[PDB]
Amino acid sequence: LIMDDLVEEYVETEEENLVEIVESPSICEGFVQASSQTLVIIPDNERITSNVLTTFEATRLVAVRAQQLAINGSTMLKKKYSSPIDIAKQELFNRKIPLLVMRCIKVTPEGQKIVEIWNPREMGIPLLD
Amino acid sequence: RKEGRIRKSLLGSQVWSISRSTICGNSDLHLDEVGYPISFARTLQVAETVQHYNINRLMPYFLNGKRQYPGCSRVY
Amino acid sequence: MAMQKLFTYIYEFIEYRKMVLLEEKVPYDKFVQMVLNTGFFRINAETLNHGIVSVFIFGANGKYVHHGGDMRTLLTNTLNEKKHYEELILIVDKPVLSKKNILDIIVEQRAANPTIVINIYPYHLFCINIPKVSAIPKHKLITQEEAQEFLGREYLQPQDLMQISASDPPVVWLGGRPGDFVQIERPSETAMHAVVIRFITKSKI
Amino acid sequence: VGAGSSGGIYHLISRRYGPQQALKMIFATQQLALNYVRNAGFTVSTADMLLTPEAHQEVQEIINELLLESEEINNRLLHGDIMPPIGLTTHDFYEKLQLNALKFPDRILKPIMNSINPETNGLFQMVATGAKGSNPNMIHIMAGIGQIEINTQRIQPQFSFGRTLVYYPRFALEAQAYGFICNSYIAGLTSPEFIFGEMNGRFDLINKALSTSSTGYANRKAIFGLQSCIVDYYRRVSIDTRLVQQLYGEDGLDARQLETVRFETIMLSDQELEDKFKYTGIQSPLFEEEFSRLKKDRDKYRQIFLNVENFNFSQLLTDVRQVPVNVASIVKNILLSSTSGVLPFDEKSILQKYAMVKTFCKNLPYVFINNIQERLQTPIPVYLKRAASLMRMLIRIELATVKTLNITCEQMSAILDLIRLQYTQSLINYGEAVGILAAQSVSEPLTQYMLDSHHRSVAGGTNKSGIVRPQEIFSAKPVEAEQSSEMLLRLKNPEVETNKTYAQEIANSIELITFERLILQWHLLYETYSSTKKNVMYPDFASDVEWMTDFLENHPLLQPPEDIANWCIRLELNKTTMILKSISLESIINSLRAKHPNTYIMHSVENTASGIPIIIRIYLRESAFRRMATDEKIAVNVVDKLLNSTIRGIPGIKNANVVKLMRHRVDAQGKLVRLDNIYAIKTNGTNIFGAMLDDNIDPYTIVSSSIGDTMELYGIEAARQKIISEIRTVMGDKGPNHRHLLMYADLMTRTGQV
Amino acid sequence: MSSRSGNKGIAALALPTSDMPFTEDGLQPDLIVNPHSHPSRMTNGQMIETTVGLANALQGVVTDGTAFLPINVQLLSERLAQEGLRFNGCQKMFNGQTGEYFDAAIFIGPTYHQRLQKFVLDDRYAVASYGPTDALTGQPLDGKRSHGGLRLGEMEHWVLTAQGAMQTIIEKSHDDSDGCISYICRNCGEPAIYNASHPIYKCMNCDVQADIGMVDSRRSSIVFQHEMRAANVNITSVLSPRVFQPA
Amino acid sequence: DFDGDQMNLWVPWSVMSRVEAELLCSVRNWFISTKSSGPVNGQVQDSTVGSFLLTRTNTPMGKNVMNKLHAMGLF
Amino acid sequence: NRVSTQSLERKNLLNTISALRTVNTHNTTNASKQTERADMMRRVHASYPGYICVAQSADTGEKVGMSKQLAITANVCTAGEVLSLKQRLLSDPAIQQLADVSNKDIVRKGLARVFINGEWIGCCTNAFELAQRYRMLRREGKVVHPHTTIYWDSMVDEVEFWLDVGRLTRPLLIVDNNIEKYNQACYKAAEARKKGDKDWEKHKIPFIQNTRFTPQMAKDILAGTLTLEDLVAQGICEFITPEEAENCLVAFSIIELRKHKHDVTRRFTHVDVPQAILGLAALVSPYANCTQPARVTYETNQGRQTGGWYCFSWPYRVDMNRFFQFYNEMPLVKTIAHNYVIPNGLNTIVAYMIYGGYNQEDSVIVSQSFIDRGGFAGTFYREEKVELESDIESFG
Amino acid sequence: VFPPTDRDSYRTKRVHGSGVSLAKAFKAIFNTSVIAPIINGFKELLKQT
Amino acid sequence: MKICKACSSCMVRTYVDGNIIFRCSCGESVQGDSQNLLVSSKVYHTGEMEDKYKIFIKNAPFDPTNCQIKKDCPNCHLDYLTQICIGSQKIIILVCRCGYMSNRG
Ligand SMILES: [Mg+2]
Ligand SMILES: [Zn+2]
Ligand SMILES: [Zn+2]
Ligand SMILES: [Zn+2]
Repeated sequence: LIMDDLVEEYVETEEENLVEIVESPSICEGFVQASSQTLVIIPDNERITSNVLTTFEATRLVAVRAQQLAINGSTMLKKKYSSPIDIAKQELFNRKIPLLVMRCIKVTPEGQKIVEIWNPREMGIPLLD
Repeated sequence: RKEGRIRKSLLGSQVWSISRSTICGNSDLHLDEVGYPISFARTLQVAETVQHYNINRLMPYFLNGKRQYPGCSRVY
Repeated sequence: MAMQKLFTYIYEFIEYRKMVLLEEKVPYDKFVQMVLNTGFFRINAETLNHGIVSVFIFGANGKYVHHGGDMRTLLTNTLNEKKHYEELILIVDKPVLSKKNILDIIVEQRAANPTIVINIYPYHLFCINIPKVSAIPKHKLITQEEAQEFLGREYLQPQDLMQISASDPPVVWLGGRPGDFVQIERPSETAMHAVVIRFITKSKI
Repeated sequence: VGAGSSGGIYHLISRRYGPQQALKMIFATQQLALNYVRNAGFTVSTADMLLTPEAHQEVQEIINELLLESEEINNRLLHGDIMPPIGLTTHDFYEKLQLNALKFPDRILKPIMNSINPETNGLFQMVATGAKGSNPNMIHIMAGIGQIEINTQRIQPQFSFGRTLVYYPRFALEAQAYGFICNSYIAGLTSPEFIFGEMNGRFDLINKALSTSSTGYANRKAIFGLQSCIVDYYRRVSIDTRLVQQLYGEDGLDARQLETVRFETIMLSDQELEDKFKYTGIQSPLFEEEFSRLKKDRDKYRQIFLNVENFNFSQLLTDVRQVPVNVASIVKNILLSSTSGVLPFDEKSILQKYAMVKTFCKNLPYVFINNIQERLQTPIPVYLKRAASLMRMLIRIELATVKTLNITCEQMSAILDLIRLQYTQSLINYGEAVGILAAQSVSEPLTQYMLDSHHRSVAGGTNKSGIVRPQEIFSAKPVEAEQSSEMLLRLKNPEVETNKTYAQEIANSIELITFERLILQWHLLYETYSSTKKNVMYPDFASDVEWMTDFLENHPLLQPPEDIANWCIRLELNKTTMILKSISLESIINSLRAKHPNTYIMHSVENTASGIPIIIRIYLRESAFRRMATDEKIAVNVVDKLLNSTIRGIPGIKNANVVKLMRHRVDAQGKLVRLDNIYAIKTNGTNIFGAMLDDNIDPYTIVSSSIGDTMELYGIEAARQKIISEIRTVMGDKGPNHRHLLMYADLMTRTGQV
Repeated sequence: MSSRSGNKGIAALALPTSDMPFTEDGLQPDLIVNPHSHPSRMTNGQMIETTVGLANALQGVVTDGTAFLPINVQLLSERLAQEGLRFNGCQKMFNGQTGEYFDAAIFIGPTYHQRLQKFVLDDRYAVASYGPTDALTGQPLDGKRSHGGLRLGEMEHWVLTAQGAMQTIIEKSHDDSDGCISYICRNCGEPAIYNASHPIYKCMNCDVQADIGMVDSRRSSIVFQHEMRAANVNITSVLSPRVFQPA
Repeated sequence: DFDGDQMNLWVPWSVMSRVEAELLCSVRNWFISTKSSGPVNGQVQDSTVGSFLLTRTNTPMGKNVMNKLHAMGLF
Repeated sequence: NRVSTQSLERKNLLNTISALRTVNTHNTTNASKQTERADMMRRVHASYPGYICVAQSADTGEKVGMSKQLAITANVCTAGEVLSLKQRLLSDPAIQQLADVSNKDIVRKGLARVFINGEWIGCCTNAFELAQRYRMLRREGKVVHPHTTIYWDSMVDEVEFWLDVGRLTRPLLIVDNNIEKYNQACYKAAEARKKGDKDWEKHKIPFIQNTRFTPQMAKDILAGTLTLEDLVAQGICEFITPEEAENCLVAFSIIELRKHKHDVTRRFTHVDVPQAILGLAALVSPYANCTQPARVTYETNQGRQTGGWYCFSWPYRVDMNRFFQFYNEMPLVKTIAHNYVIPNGLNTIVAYMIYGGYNQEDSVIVSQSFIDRGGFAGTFYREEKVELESDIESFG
Repeated sequence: VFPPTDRDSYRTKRVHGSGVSLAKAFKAIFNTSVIAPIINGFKELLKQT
Repeated sequence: MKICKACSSCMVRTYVDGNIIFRCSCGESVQGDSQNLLVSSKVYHTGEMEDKYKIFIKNAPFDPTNCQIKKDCPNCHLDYLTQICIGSQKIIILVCRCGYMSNRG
């Protein structure tokens, strides 16, 4: 009985050189749950990130708005359009998009999330064309 | 290994709604345009939701169905 | 030969460290003869803090680089002298580093005296004016408060920065202790020179 | 109009009107060209590649001249006239001479162009216009294939001992036996020419298949090492939260938004800079300060990029840089569209235009932060003030007062607002996976490295074949694992550095000469020495006492010790090697006794007549055989440690050649001239520490190809710069942008170790 | 299609006999080969075969063009000339679409061409949004033969990541692949049981203090974590903490 | 090239993917090479020589000129 | 498993014949590791010419150079009558057996070790003369079989006789000369010079080397009266193995032999026919010496994939993925390969022109009329075979 | 004094087709699937009788 | 090489103490005087061009595949000689079937 089509064999050859008494409490250790964070919004005069939307952020805004226009139907465009993509794009260009860009720069160990909330209607818009 | 769970199923995937074919030259297409055979265009579909702003536009697609192109065969 | 280069660039190093020599500079012949017979040459310098720095230049085939008992004796006799002892510098040949016994000696003596700093360096770290090398960009230590304000603007912990070893030649010539910040003016082929700040870690060996 | 042509018309259209207009103009011009050939017509014919009988009679004459030179080399070999250079064997030199003899001269194009009507020749037009093909393809098709080179050497005799093929005799000296193809493709190769061509043809097919697989392993390793590098909201590059780069490219710019412009003030002398850039229309201190700031920018550019020249092998200074904005074009466009002509002299406007340009340069780093902090004039970080230093230079050069005289104040504000807009559009985006971009942009040129590997040598000391060098950089192999280590030593003093004769002798002095190459035979004997009272010696070497007695009285200072062991090594010297490299008998003995103090030395006298061997007998002491193994195992080990003893030179330096450099230097008048009369030593093998010890070699400008030795000797920062240089040398001229090399180096060196 | 000199070519045009270019004598091609295929590939054998075939068709002969047989391109061109054609094989050719003669004489002649057995109809494949799926990983089966699949491997993901894509990666890797939805207790970090139709909301780790969160995932990832857990290494997902703006 | 190469093609259907595809991943963004900072595309083969033939001064017939009808036909 | 297998893909009869003429090294367990070895075993070796097709190889991937093809005239020998040759060698007075000479005699008398099929039996005083005499005997062909391999290793002075199976051999036309008469004339001229004769050049005859093949035997071969068996019997040609090939100096063509007909410095033992160095599929390419060799390899790959009459018994077969092309044509410029395999393809009028830019990057513009008329048209066949699992299943 | 054997020279290589390869495979298979059946059958026969 | 006169076995060297005394496994000793003191030796660029190619040179005039040149043989006055190239030194040797050897080799 020639079987053939063997499952081979697999070999790993390397080493991972990853460079007060105590007992078992259940509350001092463990706690897989992470502490709830508090949102610190950096004041509008202390924001040091770009006031021009990146192509990534502008694309994300347009995509989110287009999806929400696919589920909803409300908009502020005087010129009506037949596609949610067009409506969202013109909403971004006309500076009437109902979305905010939150840029997170910190995770403080005290459970503090420091963010900069940027208004796309006041921001510069990249090429996108 | 390459055929393992991580490299084959996690770091990559088999996907739906994808087509493969031989490429060929068409000097009458723009650099940002691709020639898609109608057999593949009727196979792959684009999901357009029905709203007030597009219901007029999507009606010719809905009325054609499988019978004529452009058409559609699926409604959620 | 190597020892002449040490004999010039160790006083280059002392002058760069803003230290004043505590002894009259002996000539080269007496230097080499003393390193041959005694096995070491002790150079004393004082910083603006008025701490004491001692530099030891061991011979290539001396006693203190083969047997650890004499090394212990030298360290013990030195550290209970009436000196401030900001830092002690030991210069040995490169293969002397790879011999584990003297490393054990220096580790245990570092443990014995925690307030002072003892470091061992190979010869090549003092056989050239290290800051003046073309390949080495300009390094300088920044004070704690200016580094802290830079971190506060950047919202960074000191451990988030790029790391530099305290045994790095430019850092050694700067005398940067672990946990301090060194600013580097690297020449750049993209932006025509840039500035980074690195974090000094524990010195290798 | 070609694809990939930097500075071409489509690249310029993209810069001014966006990449979408560039694509449209590519298609519009493509249809314009194709429709023209729809009436003009284009073709290639068998007669397009056919030489005239007169030209074919001249192609043969050229080839016979090559084969005549090859036979002239052979006739030297027959009479023993081939004297190889020091360091090369005769066979290595003979092969090197032959490969130079069978090189097609530039005149081989004369018969081809005599037989070609360039206005109508389809094959020539495709090659000459860059549509497809190159000059070798035209020469191969029409003139002759020439020498077939496999790994920069001729066809090796693999058929048998001394035979390359069954069609050629053993030890054949004709160039045809070793791959020299005389026919052209259109003439038709013969049976052995086709076999040699198939050896080259298959060897190219093998390299392709290796290239796909070899780069696949490197690409995946490079991706995973670098993928976690992501640009954060400060435009730094950080793994999670640990910094890898203070700013993405050290300028924070996307590689797709870079333009190559020329900095005009780099090469100008002090007087010529004053002529072109000093403004004298207004007698104000605002313009003497402006010129000094313009000269200060030039001095900083020179100092930095002369330094880059100093720690690299052949990285010349250039006045062309990649900048986000081409300020010259913006000025050119505004001046073209300006309704006004040569503006009337208005002192207020000229001073005010200077004020807004000076203010624009002062506020330039704020494009990295935002307009809000720019309005509040908050402090700028030091690294952000450096990122704009290069762009500030170009603005102060292009917008100099002597250049914007005809630009009105209103247009000046429009120009400045245009620069800020184009600078903001060029900044890298937050959240871009720039580590993956570097991995993709460095991996692709490695594929061509394998195809080009057939053009690189394989022999040791220069093992740059295939992936050997790229693995050494990327896998951080130590100094001992380097198979292509090199150093570049600059002779101390600049005036003596210009002399070739002084260069060649210092190269020999620093080369490592050990005992083994000074000896042609040595013998280990089981005998001791108790002066001339006991004797007992080996029979053949018993005659040595005729000079040992001479040594005993000529050197009474060091008599045989009281602990001579019953062992001895007798060594003879190759006087010709001593004559060749100028090691005297005095230097050998002095260095041995200083290095070996458990051995005792006897030697003959070197001034003897020709043919008389110089004899060195070493005698072991009891300390050797007292300080597991038998005595003869120790004695055999004594032979090796004596044979490998360093007599002269820096350890680890195998060879030391003399190479001419190209270095820029500043004159007394301030001009930056490129010199070709500078000589320096390029050595096989690396020892930075030894070269620093050497006083005839400048210690500050030492350059090594070893990342490991650079790291140990210089530090993490020179190691980081070494990684960029080492990849760049591997990458080639077509290699990627410089910011992709920074991404590799900053990742590897982010922890303080490579 | 391919020539005997080794010049592969994918046919992309079907011109009618009126749109084909033709010579003064009415001869028109079957294939139109780009002249740029020659100079870099150096397939001179095809051109020489074209010349000899041009001479052969008029003489009604079939010549032996075996390799290494003596060949003189000059004499074959002179044979062409003696046959009534030009020294080169070129002819006065007219554009079939517009009737305008080309300025240059076009090299047209018989070349032996081979149809390689790589049919586009076999190679082309298109799949819809649904079909056979792998029982284990929940992904589409592999390839055309299984009536579903086609793979976006590691390199496609790397390229999309380099483009900063996402969303497209989300769509292709989750919506058009084994995209499932996973539940984690957020209190123990272990997978939990949630169902809205049947009102079950529980985890077996800490039951009464369960805080099931909804985590987007892939069935391949869940299978991978189950395989790891079966290997007796426990996997706990911390889950992102909730953020609350100050009152 | 067109020697038998096969390339995958999938049409986005999700609105988020479709918005993304045209705004971010359009080929106009890859005209300039990220690797080399230069353009990727241009004229190749049939047009590189076609641009030379169109723009050269003298044809073998004479000066490289065309009448109005054939100048119009180029467009 | 040392059985080199391959599924019979009937793309065309050329593919089948090439498959049955394929030599595979077939990497076993402990295969090629990352070294120079994976490159060298794929390179064209200097011993390949005449036995292994220098051109034929896979042009893609791992199989490049892995699979080799027999040349057009190469043949694989079977095991010969080893016993008869061994007995003749033992009965030879010039060979001293092992039992008669010791190792001290071997080195002190300079005896040359004689081997047959690797079995060291006997020793000889003159290895060269022994090998030449037995080569002459093989040329006579009555006592020594023509397929025996007589190899003389002049580096160690050993004469090896090989008769085992698996020896690739090809017939090579023997070249004879007058070196004996030339040497006699040279010695006579030397005697005249020594005696001081003024016209010593009348005593030097020219060197003449030539094969015995004559155009009349070419006509006889084409007429069918003369075969290779007769050519070997008549001493015109002989079979040469890669072992013996190192003892042969071969003129690559009759042109090279004719050029050096009076060159005493080039004394060829055999004369080659240049078409012998190529395989069957490589010879399909016309004027392949003018083409770049890599393109010839590409043709070897593409010739075996070409559509055509894949099997003359196709209507009786139920095969999968088999394409039968209706119309086939002999090339106008045919090669020798088409004497043995039917041609696959058509003589297509092709124009090398720029036409609308639809043929860039090795694309082809095809006349739709040529397609409609039957150009490269045919039938593609697929099978659907299903089987009943047990009595529980049936067709209906 | 002598170089190693050329791993790719065809003088030291043989080509084995059909007859030889099938001979080796057949001897192994005949052993396993003929001798061992007979061997075990005879062992059991001696057990029974 | 020392072989036991009784056991015909290889004897160790055993340098004890001031002399060389060979010893067999059978316990016999034979000692050694003068010419036994050569423990080890190495001669550079020797053992090449004499012993490696002697047979090849001897057989070269009889090898059909060896390259030949037009040069008079001093001994037998044959118009052709056999040309031989050996070594990385590329030493050219002309040999003839009459035994003439060019005194080189
Ligand atoms: Mg392709
Ligand atoms: Zn739970
Ligand atoms: Zn014994
Ligand atoms: Zn002679």
